[PDB]
Amino acid sequence: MRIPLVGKDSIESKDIGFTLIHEHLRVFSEAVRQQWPHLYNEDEEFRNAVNEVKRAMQFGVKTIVDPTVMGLGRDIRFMEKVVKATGINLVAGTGIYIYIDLPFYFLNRSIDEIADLFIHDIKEGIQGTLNKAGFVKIAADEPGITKDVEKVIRAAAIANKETKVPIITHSNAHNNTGLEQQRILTEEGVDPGKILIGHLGDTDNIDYIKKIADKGSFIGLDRYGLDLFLPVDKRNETTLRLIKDGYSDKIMISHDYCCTIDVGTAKPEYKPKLAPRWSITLIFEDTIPFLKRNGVNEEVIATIFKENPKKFFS
Amino acid sequence: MRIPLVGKDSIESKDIGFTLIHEHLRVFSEAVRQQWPHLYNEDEEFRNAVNEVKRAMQFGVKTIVDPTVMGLGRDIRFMEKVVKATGINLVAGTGIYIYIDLPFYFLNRSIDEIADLFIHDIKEGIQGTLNKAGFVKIAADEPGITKDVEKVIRAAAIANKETKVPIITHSNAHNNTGLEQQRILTEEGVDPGKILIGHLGDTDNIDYIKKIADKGSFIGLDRYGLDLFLPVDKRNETTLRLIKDGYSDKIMISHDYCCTIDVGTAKPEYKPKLAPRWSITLIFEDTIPFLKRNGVNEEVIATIFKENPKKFFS
Ligand SMILES: [Co+2]
Ligand SMILES: [Co+2]
Ligand SMILES: [Fe+2]
Ligand SMILES: [Fe+2]
Repeated sequence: MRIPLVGKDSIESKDIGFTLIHEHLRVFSEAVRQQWPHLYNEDEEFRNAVNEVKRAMQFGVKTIVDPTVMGLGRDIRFMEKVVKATGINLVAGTGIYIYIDLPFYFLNRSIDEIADLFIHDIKEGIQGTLNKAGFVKIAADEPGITKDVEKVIRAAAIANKETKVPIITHSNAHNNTGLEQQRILTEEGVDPGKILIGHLGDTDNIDYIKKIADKGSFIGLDRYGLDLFLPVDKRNETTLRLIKDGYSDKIMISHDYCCTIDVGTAKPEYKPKLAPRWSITLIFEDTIPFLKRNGVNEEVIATIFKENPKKFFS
Repeated sequence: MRIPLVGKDSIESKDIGFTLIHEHLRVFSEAVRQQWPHLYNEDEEFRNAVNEVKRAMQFGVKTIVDPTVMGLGRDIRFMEKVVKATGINLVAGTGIYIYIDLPFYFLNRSIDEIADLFIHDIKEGIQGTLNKAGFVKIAADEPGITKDVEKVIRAAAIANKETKVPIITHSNAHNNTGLEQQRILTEEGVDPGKILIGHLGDTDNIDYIKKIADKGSFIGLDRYGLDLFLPVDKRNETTLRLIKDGYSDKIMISHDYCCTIDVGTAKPEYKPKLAPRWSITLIFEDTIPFLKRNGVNEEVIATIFKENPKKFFS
């Protein structure tokens, strides 16, 4: 009816339920896996993804939004297996994930051409399947808004205006990229309430986070567990403050957890260093209980994990 | 017994025959093709490659060296089908093709880890097959010698010293990257005579070219047909001058032709002006006939397309 699901019939937003807005079933570099497949283990990746999703469902997680796209190794078929194995509601997306330049393929390609790719995934289907994308993902990091990163941003705007699917972003909390993303998108006619500025939970700077929420976009406190960016307790302080300041209407919380990720930084011997208890359920284990014993009632929790996702997708 | 061939028993370097040292059966962005396969057509690509290679064999070509690696869309299985259909001697390689940064996978990974990937393709095989790489390909362009670009160059060095295979590079003829690639490789202990500094035919600055050759490396006048880099006539004038000054034993000539390329710059609309008569048989139609009628004997032609490739793979 509204929100497309992987390996399932579309559902109305009122059916989305308790959602984790930013989680990855699996992440890898398309090029390396294609060129050195001996580096990967399809079987193990599947076990880890199925196990995480099951544990999350045991906590009452009803729907999981996965922002894995070009550049992160999106694969609907793999996502489709995980769905059959768990019965989870999985929202797949489209888009391009880059930090500096686009693949050489886009050399001399218009912004419209890029947009046509997103729209294709949205209206036609993903990677040859009839599984449709329910949102579009774009990114920017340390390098800032480069010429190509902007191409992609604009392309997203075009897709959104044509399909009305929301936009989720990856940004660097310390260099105003998120703010710039929101600025460019809203200028292109994109409803701020259809944007989720991501990874804002990576900083203490409350003024900056409110600045973006005030503009009318959702704020992503979406890396709980990734201590290397910001410890759990400090994220909790921030999240609590935002809540006490009445910003639940714009808050979205998730882990950005990678059930499997090929990045050299995700090596086991580093897990303890700056990502000890990083998982897809840390939120039920630590964050929510912390907020509850700190005044935050159940209705605020529902707003964040149910209402917000619902508005975002309607 | 010396040079590995795709879908064939390795051959002595002495049996290499007339060789095109730099041609591409197919080129594409892994990430793009993987996320939007609807943009590509197997059949077309296969026919184009088969047709080109056949015409090339009708002109006396025995061996084609295809430097399509990671980033360029390497695919030995596609390469095998072509060999089975043409019977051509095809040399596949390993390496990485970047201008700026490495895929995220390499974040926090040593140069040694990268080298192990090349050594894997050379010793073990490519993409789960027993076809082995005969060389390593590296690149550098406008951005110059970035940190990740340099990490690849040093990785290639390690591979060479371990496996003995030669190194083909891609460079920018105007930014000095070619000479940089040479300095680093030699400093790492790589034999200059086992390096091919490519795309030097894009410039008519003979001084810079002679310098690279004086330092013992092969010079690649390998883009005949690509007028957008440098018209055929100016390339021919350079080639001829170099030969007159006695650089035949360092000169290697090719088209760098892509039987099919996904890049928007290679659109059939921009072909009449960026590369009018650009194919894998252009040198037989223009370059070679030009050199001959200009005082270049069969001996020198044989040195460039037969002796130099032989030496390079020894
Ligand atoms: Co992100
Ligand atoms: Co090249
Ligand atoms: Fe993410
Ligand atoms: Fe090339």
